[PDB]
Amino acid sequence: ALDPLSETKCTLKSFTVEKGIYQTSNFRVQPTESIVRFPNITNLCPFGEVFNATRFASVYAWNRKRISNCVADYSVLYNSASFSTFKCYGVSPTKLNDLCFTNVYADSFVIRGDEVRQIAPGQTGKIADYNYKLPDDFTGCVIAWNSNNLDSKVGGNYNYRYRLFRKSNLKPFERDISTEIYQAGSKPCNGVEGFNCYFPLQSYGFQPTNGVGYQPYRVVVLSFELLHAPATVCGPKKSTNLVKNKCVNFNFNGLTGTGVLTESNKKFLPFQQFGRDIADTTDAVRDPQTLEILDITPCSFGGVSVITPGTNTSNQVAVLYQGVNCTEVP
Amino acid sequence: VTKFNGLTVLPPLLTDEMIAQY
Amino acid sequence: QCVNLRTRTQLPPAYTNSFTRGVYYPDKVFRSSVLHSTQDLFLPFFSNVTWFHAIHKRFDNPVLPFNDGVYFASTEKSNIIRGWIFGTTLDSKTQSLLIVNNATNVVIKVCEFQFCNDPFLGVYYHKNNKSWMESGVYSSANNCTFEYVSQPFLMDLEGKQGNFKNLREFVFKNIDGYFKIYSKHTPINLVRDLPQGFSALEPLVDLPIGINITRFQTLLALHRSSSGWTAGAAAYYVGYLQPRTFLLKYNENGTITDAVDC
Repeated sequence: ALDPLSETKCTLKSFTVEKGIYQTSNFRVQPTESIVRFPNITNLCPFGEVFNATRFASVYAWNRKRISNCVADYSVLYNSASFSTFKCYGVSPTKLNDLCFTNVYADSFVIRGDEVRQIAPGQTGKIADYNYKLPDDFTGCVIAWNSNNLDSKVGGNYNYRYRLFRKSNLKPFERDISTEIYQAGSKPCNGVEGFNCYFPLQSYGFQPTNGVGYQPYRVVVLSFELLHAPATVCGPKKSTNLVKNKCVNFNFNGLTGTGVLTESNKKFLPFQQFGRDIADTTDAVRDPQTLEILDITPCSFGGVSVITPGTNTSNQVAVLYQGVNCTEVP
Repeated sequence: VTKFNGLTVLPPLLTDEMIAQY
Repeated sequence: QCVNLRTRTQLPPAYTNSFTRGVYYPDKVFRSSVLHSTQDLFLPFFSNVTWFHAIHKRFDNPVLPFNDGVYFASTEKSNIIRGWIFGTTLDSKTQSLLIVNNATNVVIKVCEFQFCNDPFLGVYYHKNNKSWMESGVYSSANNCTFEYVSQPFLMDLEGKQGNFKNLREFVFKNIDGYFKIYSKHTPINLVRDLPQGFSALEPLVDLPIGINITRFQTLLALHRSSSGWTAGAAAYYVGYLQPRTFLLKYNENGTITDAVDC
């Protein structure tokens, strides 16, 4: 790796080189930058309807919003810095920003502050056993919010209730609004208060002077579904600027290559993205942001030849870069 | 009388001008 | 909504011939002065298509299978045929497709619609503010996922005369859970049922539905003033795709010029 004369000796495996021309290695211009191009991030998804909502409901009358065919922006949700608890299992939300799933569900309810442990699979008690439960394979990420100045009212917010009892253990993701009566013994209730029959519905005592276990806490569950249908919702991505006349790396939506980008005199149809040659090689690509086609030309490469006389006479050599322009050698 | 993946074409030693002189 | 129509007559399946039409762009790759071959679902050359014809007391709307793909050519002037519907058993037990247009947009809704026995697109409210607007093939819709809003179109409804000077070709294919729609509008001087020439089809609609399709149905426009509805004429052809092998010639601009069956 010191002399082109000595590089010839490492290929011929000898200490004496006679007169002639020899090929030693190859020349290749290394890429400098990496161009990442992608289409726009339009057709945004209405995430403010469940996160920045004004209206809400109880723990048993929770609504359901369908999220599909949109872009899932989770960057502002992870760095929100305006919410109480953000804990979830296994999959961290900092790498979920560049993934794609099938369906996304988001709920809306307000629970007590001391009942925050009940929204978990395998938990028993008041809310998980009588109102609403989650299955064991829940891989989503929950999110809560304190609403001491939003949903609180003086005197008491008796417009919303929460169940204290139920007949048996409910199936996960159940939307039960009805008002069945709990029976304990062999005495039937017959829809009226009697022996061994307790009223499950208990009204809320939401007050601005309430404790930590009696304050309204807006908690939203968020679940992720992987189905055999093809994925429709995805995360966002960021592109860079466009560099011309340089052998760089290509990162398009469905193409990856290496070469330079110059102006093309061709005409493309609006029902096609890129073009190809007769030997299945790409030569022209369209920018997904602005409607302009760019030619794909590979940067220069070629073999290296060493012209030298015999070593018994002198030691001066000549280096010939075959097919390479010497504006690009230094 | 009528590339990309590491293919190159080397030019001959004698051009068409020097063949016509012979 | 269970009784049949007053103008529901059946027709025996007469046949005709399709000379050269039924080719499209197989991919989104630009080519220039090449001769490329491909192996996809195409229409065979010099084959037959089921020629149907309705008048303004015959409601020619049969139920046909959708095993591989059906080529359409809805050549009409007063635009009686509105759109098409697909399904498996034509009930609410499974999901079904619905494509209709109402002179300001094309409407694509896939839900568990409860159709009639013989469904039809009913038009009412002919008192004021007409503008040839659409004003029911379904009764209910619940537990569904996808809905689409595409680029609008233009319409007219008044009666024309003479020969046919317009072509409206369509072909559908259900592979990889997707739905592809190809179309082409060309003027003609037609003294037959199908013209002669060569024109390519361009992709417009792409939906990632993921449904199975076995049968289909065709929707027409019917006025009145589930039986008392005045029907119109129809002229459409039904073909079938087969896994053939085709050649494709490109020009210097990038358009298909000729094709050769193998």
